[PDB]
Amino acid sequence: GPHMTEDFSHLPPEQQRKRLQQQLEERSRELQKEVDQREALKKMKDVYEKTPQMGDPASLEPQIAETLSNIERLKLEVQKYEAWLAEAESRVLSNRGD
Repeated sequence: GPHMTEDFSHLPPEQQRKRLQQQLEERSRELQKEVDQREALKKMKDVYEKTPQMGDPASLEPQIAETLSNIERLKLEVQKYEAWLAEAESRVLSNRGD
């Protein structure tokens, strides 16, 4: 689509669960992006500890706690969503008509 909406309420219960999903694939993506380096950080230090000519470890301190404090606010979101799917779909399931 050209433009995107704001609230996903007006959206149906079928497409509503289609929002979190995607948004989830991201909330997790940006997570695996920080995790891939999360541990690489420690390595990004030694690299400087011996070859700081390519960077400084003092510049990996505000980044580490960031990747450790982010991974939290990240995964957390990657949870609510993965749990929202049910908290949302529940609406569909609820609505039945055997």
